[PDB]
This record gives sequence, C-alpha cells and structure tokens, in this order.
Amino acid sequence: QLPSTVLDRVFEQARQQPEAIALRRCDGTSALRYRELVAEVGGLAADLRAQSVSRGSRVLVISDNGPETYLSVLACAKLGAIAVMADGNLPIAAIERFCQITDPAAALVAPGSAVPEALHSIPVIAVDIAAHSLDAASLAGNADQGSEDPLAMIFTSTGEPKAVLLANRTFFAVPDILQKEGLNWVTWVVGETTYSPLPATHIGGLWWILTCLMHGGLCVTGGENTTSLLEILTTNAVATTCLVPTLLSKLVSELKSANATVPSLRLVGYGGSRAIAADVRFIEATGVRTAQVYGLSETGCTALCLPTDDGSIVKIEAGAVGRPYPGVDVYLAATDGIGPTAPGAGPSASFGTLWIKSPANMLGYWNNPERTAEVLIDGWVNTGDLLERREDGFFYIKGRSSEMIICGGVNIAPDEVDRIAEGVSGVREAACYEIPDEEFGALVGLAVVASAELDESAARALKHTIAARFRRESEPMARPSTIVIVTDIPRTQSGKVMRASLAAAATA
Amino acid sequence: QLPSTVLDRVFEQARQQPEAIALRRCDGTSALRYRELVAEVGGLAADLRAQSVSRGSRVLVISDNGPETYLSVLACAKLGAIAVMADGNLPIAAIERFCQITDPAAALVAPGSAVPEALHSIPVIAVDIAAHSLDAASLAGNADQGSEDPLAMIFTSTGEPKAVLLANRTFFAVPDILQKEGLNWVTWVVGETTYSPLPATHIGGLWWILTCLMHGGLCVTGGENTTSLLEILTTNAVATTCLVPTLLSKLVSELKSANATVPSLRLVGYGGSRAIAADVRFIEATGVRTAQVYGLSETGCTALCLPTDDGSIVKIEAGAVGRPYPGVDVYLAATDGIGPTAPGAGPSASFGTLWIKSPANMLGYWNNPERTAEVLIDGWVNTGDLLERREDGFFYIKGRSSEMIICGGVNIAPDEVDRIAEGVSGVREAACYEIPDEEFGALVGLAVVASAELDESAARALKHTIAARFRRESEPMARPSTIVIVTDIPRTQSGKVMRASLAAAATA
Ligand SMILES: CCCCCCCCCCCC(=O)OP(=O)(O)OC[C@H]1O[C@@H](n2cnc3c(N)ncnc32)[C@H](O)[C@@H]1O
Ligand SMILES: CCCCCCCCCCCC(=O)OP(=O)(O)OC[C@H]1O[C@@H](n2cnc3c(N)ncnc32)[C@H](O)[C@@H]1O
Ligand SMILES: [Mg+2]
Ligand SMILES: [Mg+2]
Repeated sequence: QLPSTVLDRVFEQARQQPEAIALRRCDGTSALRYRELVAEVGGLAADLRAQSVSRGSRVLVISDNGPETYLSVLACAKLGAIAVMADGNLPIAAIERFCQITDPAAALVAPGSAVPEALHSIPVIAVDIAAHSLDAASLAGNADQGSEDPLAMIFTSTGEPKAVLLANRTFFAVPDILQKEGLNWVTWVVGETTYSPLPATHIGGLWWILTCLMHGGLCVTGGENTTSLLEILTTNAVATTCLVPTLLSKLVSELKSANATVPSLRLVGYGGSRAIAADVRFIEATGVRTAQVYGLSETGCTALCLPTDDGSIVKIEAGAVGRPYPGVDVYLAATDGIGPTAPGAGPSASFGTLWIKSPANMLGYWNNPERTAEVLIDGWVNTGDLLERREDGFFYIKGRSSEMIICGGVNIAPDEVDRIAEGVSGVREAACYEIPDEEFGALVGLAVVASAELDESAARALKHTIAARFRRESEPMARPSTIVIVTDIPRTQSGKVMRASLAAAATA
Repeated sequence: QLPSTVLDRVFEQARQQPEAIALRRCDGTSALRYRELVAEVGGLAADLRAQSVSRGSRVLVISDNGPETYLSVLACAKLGAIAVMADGNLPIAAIERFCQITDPAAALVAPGSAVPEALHSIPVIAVDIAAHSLDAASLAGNADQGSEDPLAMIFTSTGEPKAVLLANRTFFAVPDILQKEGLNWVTWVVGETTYSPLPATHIGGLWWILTCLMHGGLCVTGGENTTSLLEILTTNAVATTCLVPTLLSKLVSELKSANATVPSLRLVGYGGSRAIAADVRFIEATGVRTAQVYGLSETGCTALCLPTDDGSIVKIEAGAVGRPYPGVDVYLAATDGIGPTAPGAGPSASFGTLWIKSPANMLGYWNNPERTAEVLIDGWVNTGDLLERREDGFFYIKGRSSEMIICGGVNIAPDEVDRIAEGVSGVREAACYEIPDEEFGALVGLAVVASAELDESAARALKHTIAARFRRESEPMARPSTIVIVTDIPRTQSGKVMRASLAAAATA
C-alpha cells in the first residue's frame, strides 16, 4: 500500500534516489536533487509557519512554471495547506480577483512572471534557488493528511473564473488504476526525463509533473530560452512530455522543416482540444507511443484515454477521445436536467451530455456551493460536453458525418472545390474541409499547398488570386470562407484526404 | 439645416417646448422639464469645469439608467468632453478596469447602482435631482463642437472589453436619413412618451433616448419599481419603446396571462439577438408597428432595418434581419481577409461576412489602434457576422433550411417526434425544433404544452416522464436534448408550426 498523500509519495522516491535530480529549468538553473527538494520544502514550510500558515490555510502560489513553483506546492502540502495556483503572467486585476475568491493567508512568489492591493494586507514570501546527506528531520514532520484532504486549486472560466478544489487522490487515483489493472496506456519510468510546456496553473501541467515526481522522474519545467520545442526535447533528451494538439502540431512542423527525430522521446501525452490525427500518426511513425486524454479540472485531469493501438489513428480522425479507465464510471444524459442521479430513467444512452464518476474528481468549487451542486452531484461531474458512445466502445466528441459540405442548404462536393482550387497556377495540391456553423450548417475551408516557397507577400498574393478565382468560377455557397497556405496535406494510404485533420489544425 | 451636435439639437427642442417634461424615472422622481434640463446641464458643466474638465477630456459617467445619467452625458457635451458610459451595477474591478482604459479626468456618479482605487486619485461629482423661465445664459456656452467630434464611449466584449468611441453624428445620422428619404421605418413624434428598459451603457439604450430627446419626446428611464413591463408601458402610457427579443417575449407573455393590450403603444423597436417572429406578429395584431434593427456599437447602433410590412413575419421567421437605410453601404466578404477595401476582387457576394459603411460608424476603439485597424478600414466596419442577401434584397443571419433535424448523421422527422411526445398523458400539444450544434449538426429541442396548470413539481414530473418515454419509444439520435414546458405553440394560419420561433425563444 502506497502512501495516501502526494508529498509522502514524493519523499518515498527521495529515499530511493536522493542524489537523483528532481526539478530543473530548461537551461539548467534552479536545479534540485530529490534530497535538496526535501530540505527546501522543510525550510519553506518553516517560513510559511512563521506567517500563521497552518493546516487548511490557503496559500497563493504565484506560478512561474519553474521548480520554485512545484517546491512551493510541496511546501504547502507539508503544512497540510492548500496551494492556490495563480499564473504570474496574468494582469494584476486577475490576481487581485484570485485573492478575493480564495482569501489566502500568504503568498509564495516564484521568479519571474507592481503587486495587487490584496497582497499589501497579506504576508509575501519570495522563493528562489541557487547552486550533503538526506536530512531525516525534513523527511519527518509531514502533516497527517489523507487522500481526501485538499492539496491545490486550479482556476477555470464561461466568463467568470471558479476555483477548483483538488484533493491529493486526484494526482494518483488514475496512475494507481493503471498500475493495478496492469494497463500500459500511460506509463512512468523511474529516473527518466520529462518536460512540460503546460503551466503549473494548468490542470494538465500541474497534474503531469506531480505524477512524474511521485514516480521519481527528472522533471524539466519553466525557464524557456527558445520557442523551439524540437530543441528542448532533444537538448535535454526527454523521454516523455505532455502536450496540447496545438503544440504537437508545432513539433511535427519542426520535425518536418528539418529531417529530424526525437529518439529519446518515448511517450507523448496529448489533450485539451480537438486531436489532430495527422500529427499523431506522424510521431507514431517515429516510434513514439502516444495517448490522448480527455478530462476537466473538475474531473482531476484525465478521465478517458486513447492509447496507441491498431486503428487508433482512424478513430481519432473520426473524433474519438478515448474510453474510461477501469473504475471511472461514465454516463450519457440524453436529456438536459436528467443525469444518472435522477430517479427513474435511466441507463446510459449512446448519445448525450457526459457525466463522469471518477476517484480523481474535484472536491468542489471553492466558496461556491450553488454552482458546485449543479456540476458535482453524488460524485458525478457534469462535463457539459456532448459525447457519443459508438458501437466500438469508444466515445466520440463529434458526430458522423458530412459527406458533402452543406452550406446554407446547398450540397457542396469537396472534389469540385479541390478541382477549381488546383486549377490555379501557383498551387500544387489543394484540399477543402468542413467548418461547422450553427447558423448556416457548414462553411468551406480551403487548404492550399504552394508549388514554390513563398514569402509573406507572395503567399497573400496567391490567396487573393484563389479567392477571386472562386468568385468567378464557382458559386455561393461553394465559395471558401477561409483560404490558408499549408506546408502539406495529410492523406491516408488509400490516398483519401484526411479533412478532419485539416479542420482541427485550422481551429488550432 | 439642423444643428450638428446632439446637445444643440436637444436645446432646440428646449426652445420650442421648455415646459414640456424631458426626463423622469418610472415612478416619477428625478423629473426634468426641458428648461430644467438646460439649466442643470449648465450647472453640472460648471461643476465639471472646476475639476480641470475641458474639451476633449474624458468623464466616467457611472450610469444608473436614470435622468441623472443622460443629464451627465449632456453636461459633458457642453464642455465638448467625452462621456465614458460605465454600468453602476458592475463590480469594482470592472469599473477599475474602465478607468485604466480611458484614463478619465473626473467621474459623474448617479444614484444608485465602496469605490475603485482609481477614483481615489480623480475628482468625483455626485449628480441628483429634486422637485421659472428658460434661462438664456445656459442656452449659450455650447462648445463649438461638430458632427465628427466624439461624444460618448460604449464598452463591448470575446473576453476583454474595448471602448467604442462615438461621435455626435452616430446619434442623428440614420434619423436624418429617414427624414430626408421620407421613410417611415422608424418615426418620432414630438412630445410623445417613450421608455427604455435598455441601460444607458447599452448602445441601444443610449442611442434610443438621445434620439428621442432630440425629437422632443417624454423619456422615461431608470427607477424601475416593478419587474412587470406591461405595467410600466400602461401606467405611463408610452407610445414607443426599445426592446431586445427576450423582453418582447416577456411582454407578450404578460399580454397573454391577462387579456391585455397597450393601446397607447404605437411603435416597438427590437433587436440585439435572434428575433422571435411569433412575438412580433402577436403585438402587430394589437395594431402596434414594429421595426427590427441590426447593428453594433461599432456601427453606432442600427444599420439595417426590418419595419412592419406584408410578409415581414414570414421572413423574420426565416431569419431576416432587414436591409440597410439609403446611404448605408453593405458588403458581403465571401473570403476571410478580403473585404471591400482589398484591391481586385470584388463585388459584394450574396453570402459572407458583413462589412458596413455607415455615417453612424464608430471613430474607433479608444487607445487601441491595432484592433481598430482590423475592424475599421476606410469607413467600413467588419461586423464579423455571416449574412446572406437572398433574392428578395433582405439579409438573413441564418441559412435555409433544415427540413429534417439531422443529429449526428441521422435524419429525424419532426412529425415523428411530435407524435411520440403527444402520446404522453399530460400533454395537450407538442412541437419539436432544431438546436444547431457544431459537433453533431443539430439537436432535438422539444416544446410541450401541458393540459392542466402545473406547479413547479408537477412540471418537472411531466418533463422526466416525457424523457423516459422517448428513451423507450424512440432511438438516438431522435431523443430530445432539451424538454421545456411552454404556455403555447405558435403556428401559421396554415397550421404549420413556427419552429424557428420556438428555437429563438429557447435560446432567449
Ligand atoms: C498525459 C496527460 C497530460 C497531457 C494532456 C494535458 C491536457 C489535458 C487536460 C485537459 C483538461 C483541461 O485542459 O482543463 P479544461 O477544464 O479547460 O478542459 C475541459 C474542456 O476541454 C475540452 N477537452 C478536454 N479534453 C479534450 C479532448 N481530449 N478532446 C477534445 N476536447 C477536449 C472539452 O471541451 C472540455 O470542455
Ligand atoms: C429602435 C432601436 C433600438 C431598439 C433595439 C436596441 C437593440 C439594438 C442594438 C444592437 C447593438 C448591440 O446590442 O451591441 P452589440 O455590439 O453587442 O451587437 C452586435 C451583436 O449582436 C448581434 N445582433 C445585433 N442585432 C441583431 C439582430 N437584429 N439579429 C440577430 N443578431 C443581432 C450580432 O450577432 C452582433 O454580433
Ligand atoms: Mg481545455
Ligand atoms: Mg447584442
């Protein structure tokens, strides 16, 4: 039986490999060995204790996505305090808003990114690191916390922001399931190097690093010196990383612009928005295993998973988000206002709003019982997302299918649009895709591959030429609403254009 | 030739009918005759002058939607100052945000709805009224302003708010067109009573009252004592009013709940969201003329209009928003990034993003040249809305047509859904409607008329019964996503269900 708190599971790794490096930035500064982490947690928690910060107290962790932030989280955990995750880049008014919601007892400021008015009334502690033996006095003193005790808070927006309270179990519930069931969808390897572009104030970022820390991994976060992702993954020789479809799309573009490969890369976790099947297939060709994750902050990150397997690329293109881990219960509410907690009807539908009952679910929105009671009922979380459980057992976030692009009410054949587009001089290859529209059904989006290498002006010139061509040759509604110059066009082995991969990339 | 500023046009009415009442609340307090308005404008402008408020200066008008607010606007106009419209109900952080954007020289506070930090550094003037001859010293002293000089600012949001700078011409450009062209789409009658539920910080509210003030009308605003609209319109015997589809829908419900009528009501102006053809037809049966208006804050309120006429209800149901006033130029950009200001292509399409060139258009977003240059180019405003100019000359904000409700990819017949629903015991009448969805094409929305009069519990009980019925009798995707108990179901004279009126009301 593993320890029941995040901090204890981390310290257990610190006992096995105390000299192993735990946290460091991309360049290498703010580096912490596991023994240095334990020592610094104790010191910072001692500094917090001098500011009336006790068990249950809330601490505003002004994040920098670096080692100092996750140190600050674990320092709060030592007191049994709650680490309120606040983005350092955000304007003062946002952070001032955060303080009013959470009413923190103190603030932990990690460098780096003129302070809010609320911080003038509360204690503020600066947290930074510089460049022995495993101290047993810092290993002792862990507050008697449990899996149900709150650890951190993550903010989520439609307009107004809410504070998602997360217990310790959120960060190990699913990993323990994968271990117990002997599943390989997402795996950790002790000592291996990982990187997170996702901020610590992001549910995906905070969750990922903590899971890696509890598995004794080398976690590289914060201190980005380059906009290049290919560089960081190869410079630091990472094995695993957590991405959003936009960032994975960026990486693939870099892996194409240069005949490149990240050999050290073993596993890629991706999610947050519409998956791009083209980018996933490309990186699986490299030999890297991937796993799509579906979830919310309210569900403690991942709840459904889509790991690398036969036919995976096919269903990801069809809009599959995956299927739940064993122990995570799912329910499709066909009618609004009638969930699984409603008496009578009924069994889960094959289509409807997704309700999730997971051991990683939130405790509830902080200081907001009214809204919490609309989303969290009897352990079930209303995701508010429409899903479809198809006849294969997978859940799809979009529906099938548009064979023609029906704009307004007129059926528009993609082959015709492609033909007209390809009839233009400067174009080598062209493919259109469907852009959904509530008012007009669908829109015509057009991806274009230029024969030559165009600058900013030549590309714009080609764009206006293609549009003027459609104005004359085609008719409404068969006129492209958007025309974009793309490096390449993803196709199946049958030669069929993967238009969903184009659409997903168009939004991202 | 009429005066070129709003203030001068108002004062001209104050010369014709100085004893006529200009502004008052719903109950009757804060009442101002036109001569009392002129006197109070001068005094308040004198009070502003003592706080370094000169021509071009910006004044934060903390609105209350009452007479004191519009007094404050006209007082700013006297100095040639800009009245920054700020909602009093909004939280401190919002108003603090407003001050940072506009950098005001002073603030005019009208009672009623703990002040922002920014107001501690700027002068603050309280403005309230209580209970002779037309003073010629207050009639004189109007700063030499023109139609192009800025008068007020209106804030608009996706997430972040922008300050829309509006010149004087915004408030009389279109009215002057209607007068010159001899059109009757929207008319004013001197002395008549008008009411505005829309706030002064709303573009529709501020615009409406100012137009009525310049036409010498009795303007009732602010100081709402009841939630009943039927009462206010009948108590104060108004002739005209400005509404949003939600409020018009509310009024109709009240006009049904009691066998009632607003006889004094002559004209109803409505717009802002999807028009409900059922509610419009109902109030036109009363004998009241209506006019739909399409526009943005960036276009100085209304730009297109749909007045009461033969076949109007038919096209409003089809999603028509109207057609431009003579002088207002429209352009449908078929492809994103290619507007009317783009060289080459082309003539206006019959489908695309609407660009509007109007004499009522904004001057630009305050202190934001970058975003202004993306929306306001050579006098054209990018509405960002997809419109379709059908073969009748009207512009439609939605497309035709869903004959079947295609959820996922399955064609679903409304007659079948209606039948299953009506087969339930407690239901007298039932009709479904299409709810557009980007991911699944469409959803099934269901409107239900109960045979008896149900309380809150009996209605919920009926709802769950109907849903459980569809779970068993029907199949996905033909299961209703939403089930609502409605008072009645709008039909044509042919008996056909006006399902768009149901959908529009469902969103509102
Ligand atoms: C290895 C694991 C870490 C690597 C991945 C880290 C990213 C995963 C963290 C996700 C949680 C998060 O971002 O917070 P939020 O509450 O905003 O998300 C919820 C909203 O987002 C959308 N959505 C999430 N999943 C999605 C997915 N699969 N397909 C498509 N839409 C997805 C949904 O529409 C939902 O409304
Ligand atoms: C007698 C005249 C006064 C009585 C009416 C007063 C209300 C009219 C004032 C409207 C201006 C306003 O509300 O500001 P905003 O910039 O938010 O509006 C712009 C947005 O709103 C939507 N939209 C406006 N018009 C609409 C209409 N006709 N159909 C459907 N959608 C309409 C559009 O989608 C647009 O994106
Ligand atoms: Mg997300
Ligand atoms: Mg609006």
